[PDB]
Amino acid sequence: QQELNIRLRPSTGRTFYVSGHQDFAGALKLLHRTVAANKVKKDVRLQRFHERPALKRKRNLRERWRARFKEGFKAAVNRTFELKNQGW
Amino acid sequence: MLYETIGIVRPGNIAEVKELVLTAGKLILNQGGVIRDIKNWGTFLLPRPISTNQQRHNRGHYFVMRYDASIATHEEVRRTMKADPRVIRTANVKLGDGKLETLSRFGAIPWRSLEEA
Amino acid sequence: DEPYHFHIYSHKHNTHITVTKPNRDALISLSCGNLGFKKSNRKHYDSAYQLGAYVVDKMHQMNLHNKIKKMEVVLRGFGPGREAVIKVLLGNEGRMLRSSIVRVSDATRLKFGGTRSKKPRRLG
Amino acid sequence: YLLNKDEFDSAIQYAEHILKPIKAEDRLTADPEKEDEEAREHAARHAKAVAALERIAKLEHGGA
Amino acid sequence: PNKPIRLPPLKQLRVRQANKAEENPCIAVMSSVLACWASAGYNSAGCATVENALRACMDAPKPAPKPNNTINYHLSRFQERLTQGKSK
Amino acid sequence: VQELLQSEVTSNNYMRMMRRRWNNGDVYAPRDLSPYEMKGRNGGWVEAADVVDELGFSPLDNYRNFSLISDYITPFGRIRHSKETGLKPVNQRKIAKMVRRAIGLGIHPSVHKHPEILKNSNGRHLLPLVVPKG
Amino acid sequence: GVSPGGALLRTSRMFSLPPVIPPPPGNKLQMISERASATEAYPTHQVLTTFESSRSRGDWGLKRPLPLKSTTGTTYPMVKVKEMDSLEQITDFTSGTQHGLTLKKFQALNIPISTPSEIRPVQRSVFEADTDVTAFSPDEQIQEAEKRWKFSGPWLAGMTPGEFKEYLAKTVRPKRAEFRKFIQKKIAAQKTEAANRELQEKPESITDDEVTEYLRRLRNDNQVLYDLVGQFLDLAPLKPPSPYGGRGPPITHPSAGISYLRTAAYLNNHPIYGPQKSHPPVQARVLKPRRGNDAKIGVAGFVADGPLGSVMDKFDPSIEGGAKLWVNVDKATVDSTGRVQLTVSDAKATDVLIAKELIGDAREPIFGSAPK
Amino acid sequence: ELENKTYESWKKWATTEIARQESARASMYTNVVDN
Amino acid sequence: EKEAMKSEARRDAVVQLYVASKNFIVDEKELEEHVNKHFTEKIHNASGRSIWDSQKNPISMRELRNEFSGFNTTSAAVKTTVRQKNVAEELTGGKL
RNA sequence: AAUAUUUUUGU
RNA sequence: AUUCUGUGAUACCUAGGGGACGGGUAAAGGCGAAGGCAAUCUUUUAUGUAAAAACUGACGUCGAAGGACGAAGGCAAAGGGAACAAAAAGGAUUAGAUACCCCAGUAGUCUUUGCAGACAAUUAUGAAUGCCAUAGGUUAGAUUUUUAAUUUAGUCUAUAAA
Ligand SMILES: [K+]
Ligand SMILES: [K+]
Ligand SMILES: [K+]
Ligand SMILES: [K+]
Ligand SMILES: [K+]
Ligand SMILES: [Mg+2]
Ligand SMILES: [Mg+2]
Ligand SMILES: [Mg+2]
Ligand SMILES: [Mg+2]
Ligand SMILES: [Mg+2]
Ligand SMILES: [Mg+2]
Ligand SMILES: [Mg+2]
Ligand SMILES: [Mg+2]
Ligand SMILES: [Mg+2]
Ligand SMILES: [Mg+2]
Ligand SMILES: [Mg+2]
Ligand SMILES: [Mg+2]
Ligand SMILES: [Mg+2]
Ligand SMILES: [Mg+2]
Ligand SMILES: [Mg+2]
Ligand SMILES: [Mg+2]
Ligand SMILES: [Mg+2]
Ligand SMILES: [Mg+2]
Repeated sequence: QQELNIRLRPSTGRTFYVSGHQDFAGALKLLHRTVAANKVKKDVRLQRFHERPALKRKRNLRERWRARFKEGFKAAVNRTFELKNQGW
Repeated sequence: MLYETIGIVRPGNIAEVKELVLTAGKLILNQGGVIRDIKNWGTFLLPRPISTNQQRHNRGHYFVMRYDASIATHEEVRRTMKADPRVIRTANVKLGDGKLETLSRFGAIPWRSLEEA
Repeated sequence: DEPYHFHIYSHKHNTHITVTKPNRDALISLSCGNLGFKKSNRKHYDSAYQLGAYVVDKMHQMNLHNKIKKMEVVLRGFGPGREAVIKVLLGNEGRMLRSSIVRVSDATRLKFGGTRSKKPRRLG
Repeated sequence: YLLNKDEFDSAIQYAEHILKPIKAEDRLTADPEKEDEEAREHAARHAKAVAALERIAKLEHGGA
Repeated sequence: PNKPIRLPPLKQLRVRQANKAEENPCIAVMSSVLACWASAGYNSAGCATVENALRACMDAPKPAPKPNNTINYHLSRFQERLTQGKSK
Repeated sequence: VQELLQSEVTSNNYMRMMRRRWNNGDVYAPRDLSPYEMKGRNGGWVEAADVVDELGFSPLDNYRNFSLISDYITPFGRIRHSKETGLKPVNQRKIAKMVRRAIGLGIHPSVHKHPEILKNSNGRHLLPLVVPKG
Repeated sequence: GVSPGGALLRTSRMFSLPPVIPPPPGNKLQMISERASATEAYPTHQVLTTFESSRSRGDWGLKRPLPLKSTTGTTYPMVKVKEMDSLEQITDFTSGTQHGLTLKKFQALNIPISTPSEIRPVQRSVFEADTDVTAFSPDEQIQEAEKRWKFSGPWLAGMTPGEFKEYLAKTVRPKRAEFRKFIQKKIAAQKTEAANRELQEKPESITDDEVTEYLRRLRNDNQVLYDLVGQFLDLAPLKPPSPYGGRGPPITHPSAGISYLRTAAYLNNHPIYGPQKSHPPVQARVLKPRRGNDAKIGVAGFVADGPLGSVMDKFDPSIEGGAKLWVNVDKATVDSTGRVQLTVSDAKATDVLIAKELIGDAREPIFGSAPK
Repeated sequence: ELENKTYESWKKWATTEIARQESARASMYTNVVDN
Repeated sequence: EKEAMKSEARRDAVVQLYVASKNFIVDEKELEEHVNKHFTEKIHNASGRSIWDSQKNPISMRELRNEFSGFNTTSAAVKTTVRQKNVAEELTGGKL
């Protein structure tokens, strides 16, 4: 600011303020949702030990297929009920 | 080639901004360049406090300069800026893809609009 | 006027609670071991709950529930104490200091690349 | 930019011919204070454009 | 963003747990009792209203099991049509 | 005045359950008022088309814009996935690179939005300050 | 030359199905919902019917017979076929009453569609030989372009910056040669004017000097130039120096084929009371109360703004079935995007009570019992 | 008339969920001690 | 003819770059005149010493989409003039 | 969700 | 447990340095002869792909040998040395434990100039040409009645004839 400068640090981006329609408990739920949407807890675990480029690559291929298979499965489950609703 | 330099200097003196913009400006024209525009941005916070030459800075005086000079001039322009202890940091970039059709639509540095390319 | 801070650092094996002033100077810097836990019980959820209650209790003895008008709760790490201490501040133990909270931030340290980490372990 | 002295000069001669200040429709209605002024203003502006375009199209200012 | 993939040929298109797993409600009341003792105390009066709720929970009769979900049957009808086929 | 105030709260509560903004010309049927339609099972407010193609701009040439970069990075400073931006792989690679150029050039933060943008957002007077400590 | 088998298919009924027209235009730079879609502004698929004798069997003239569960029981048999045979080997269909009955409701209001009016009400019909015309000739000048409604060129102010670039480069740039010829035809006519006028008391005009020079004379007057470019590309006029081009031309017919009535200047003769003053009211729902700076109401399936004035002030959960108020539809028009906007105007009191007399809802009947 | 029967069913769903959310708001904070 | 269409498109780019040569700077005389005019201690409404005061913020995505979704309101009149010109400049090539 | 005591042999 | 700490540690800050690393984006994605290549700016370098036109006119494919390139580790010389870590060394586990685990830790990893030429250097499938029926995704383009369908060159699943 004019006299005191803002503390620009990684925690500055991970900050949620208390307002009239957002109490303390409401700021925690907003934080947890944002801390999990950015996969912070996942980064701490992966950065605990080193994963060579080949293991980090093959690990993504395994997790990327399970994500595509799970997505295409929910689409077939909801497509089944969309057809079951038409009487098919 | 169409270049663009975003220089950040100390917020203390406004005269220091003129001498820097003029030194690099005359340098471009003497070599044979064509300055397209020079926007004077004010003094606002930096991405983070960075210390240069045993001096902690929290906000520098920004300024953009879009010129069309040769490679030798560009390197010489951004090399003198770096050596100058009055600049906090610089951001040089090559504008456009190199084609004439796109290089002819670069004018004033926009702030409330985009560079439609 | 920067608010007071209530840093809560917690990892797999211990938890630290530091209460600083606007200038970031520690006032109450305690850990689980300060209560009597020895080498294994500093990780338990219960120990982190007693530490939070002990720290908050010490804040009342120092008359900080009337001296602090604005406070910030900073969280670093995902250990068991991340939820234990929060529930203390979100219960009856921390009802006096709850009204003065204005911010809630996270200060977990991550590296974009950074220094090489230890090799994986083979426990099996 | 895949140009040459011929194409360059043609564009200049064309650009200046389509931007020349159109004179008044009639002579009695013409105003020498404005017509002669635009002639000098446009002429000076043309010299600047030519001097600026010649530097942009200079092949010595290109890359490998 | 890409759309859901067409699942490969599977042996059977089904969901492991068709009907949701019901959580014992009294386990949640016990957690509240253990919370009072942690903060208030064991031989206190603040846990009175909470301890009584724990006794009333274990006394009440458990609900009846819900009718099983027929999702897996409809998934088996549209498997060969939704996926690439059946494999065995 | 008590009944008047309590009625307002209960009224606004129901207004929150009508997850639909009726517009002029929108055709509605008796089914468009049932819970299934109002429940809003859709959990995604995704974009329609590639904004970089509708606005016809080159991201790489607009690295100066500090608001354009803060719009394509999460509050944590992480580039947004194509699911959120809803861009094509080519345009996503252009915006992803424009963010790295600006951050790499040192003109934009890498872990949060630009400070000057944090001054205009909520919590203006509650931003973390730096005490001189001396 | 077509075989007899190929000649019957051409005239068959299933081959007459119209292609699925694009959905009603929406904001390109906006967010929408993917896993859920509500009713559209106007229909995009053809609504089908079948004989009551064929409905008991599921035969709708499609690839396969439809199921009887979701197809029988309703009064009006309507269905929309999104795909006659999908990758699941099933006719992807859905009930079409969402738009089939909405047309019957609107047509029950007995109101025509009139051209939009800027704010002396002048309700002019849409189907008229002067305005409703799509064919034209190169002789009609700008003064007649205000009548047309179907233009070949796009609305510049509506197109996005990217859609405008594609137009300039791939539709406008490769037309200079043909446009220069367009000027020559005009210059050829100008030279004939003086010749004709002088004879009472054409030249080929192929010369690049006149064309190139003719354009240099219009640089000072850019207005007359735009009128010439628009005529070559068939653009919708934007600047007044008029045809309600503020929001742009319509993406369809001004009526959208929903109501073909031309005038509302009639008086329904009531049996007992006689010719009434205004048209019978219509009950309307109350959606999105003010406490949004405007209230929405559902009039015959459509959503329109409430009358310029309770039920509109605050929400009332106690009111069973929701707040419903009687109202009169004053004017109806189709905007550029294709929406059907209604100018719902508050209704009178006597009309409502009169409309209920034939229903049995009026508390005190107006006939006989009414002493004054 | 059909909209009434559907609007009523929505009202039942709204009041049920609204009341349900109140429990979530009160369950966030802890008051089991009954101070 | 195909080689003429390319040269023609190459010419238009030079005429465009010719019209934008009014704001360029070719000699030191225009340089010092430009610096002394824009670089002053009281140029950004001073109060405030930042471009974030006169022009509060740079155009964002929210604002951009609002120009084509929110409003569509009088910016069309200022935009149409700039668009109609671009259409005429393309066909006629006059670069008005 | 990121948890991990030990446990050999068989003409 | 060895170990760190009252010579004030951990925790929370301030101000100066110092090295190597590369978060998100990120995908069945892409690029090169392979090996292999993922922060960023400027400079620099050879192929390849799409669309049309124009040009040369069989100038093509494979290719022993020679030569060039060739991962990590390693040798040689001079730098650098935060982190990780063969070796050496200690603490535990265990019937025993060089081991797996732990406290610390040198070469080495990085830079520059050479040597070295072995790899599950893999698609366990040499390179190349002609040819054989479909479908569902996906990558970079092209065309269009750019809504959505054709189409060129790749890549990946599931099939027909075989
Ligand atoms: K110290
Ligand atoms: K390739
Ligand atoms: K170590
Ligand atoms: K060698
Ligand atoms: K394919
Ligand atoms: Mg301690
Ligand atoms: Mg180790
Ligand atoms: Mg073991
Ligand atoms: Mg044996
Ligand atoms: Mg460094
Ligand atoms: Mg490889
Ligand atoms: Mg990465
Ligand atoms: Mg060969
Ligand atoms: Mg060989
Ligand atoms: Mg080596
Ligand atoms: Mg080496
Ligand atoms: Mg050595
Ligand atoms: Mg040992
Ligand atoms: Mg190396
Ligand atoms: Mg290898
Ligand atoms: Mg070979
Ligand atoms: Mg691939
Ligand atoms: Mg296969």
